[PDB]
Amino acid sequence: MDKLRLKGVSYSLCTAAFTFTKIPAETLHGTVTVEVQYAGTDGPCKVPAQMAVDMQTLTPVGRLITANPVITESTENSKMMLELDPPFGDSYIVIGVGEKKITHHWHRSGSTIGK
Repeated sequence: MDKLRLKGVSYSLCTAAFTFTKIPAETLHGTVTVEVQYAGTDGPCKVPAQMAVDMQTLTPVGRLITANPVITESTENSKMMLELDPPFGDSYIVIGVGEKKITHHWHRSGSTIGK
């Protein structure tokens, strides 16, 4: 348990604006979905998606439910849904990097063991 998957980090840059459209909400299953407005290339391509308790470090956390969601549609203002299953706590879902970055306030309250 608590394994570490540190392969490496290295990607190219993009040029498109992003914004949250579907607020993340957990269900009985314990999974949250994230949807935003993908502009520019409009896929099919991989979009930026990450979440962490802090911003300074923004360490990689959460589980991987989706395989490889991409924008197949050709039209503009095309969006897609994703599957996320973070741990029991509070994170900050972020999409795309830049000046017009976007984040949310995902907090969970309902436990007994204080870490």
